[PDB]
Amino acid sequence: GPGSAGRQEEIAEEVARLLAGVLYLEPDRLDPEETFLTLGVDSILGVEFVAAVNAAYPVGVKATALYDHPTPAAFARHIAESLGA
Repeated sequence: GPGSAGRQEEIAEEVARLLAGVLYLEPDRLDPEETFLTLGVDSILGVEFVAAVNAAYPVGVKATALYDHPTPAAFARHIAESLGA
């Protein structure tokens, strides 16, 4: 709830902005609570987005995180716990 507010949300909004450009979509069409499957991700688009994430955030995260997390918000919570929010 509201007591959990912070940089976890800013990292999730930046992920939601940068992903939509790999899927050839717009961030006005994407929602951060919806899954990578309904957003139109497949394994190649996963690897391409993860290569762009590792240039914006020094986490060292692999394309297995796009299989292990269902949503851009769940994936961004991993980044935010790696940076310490």
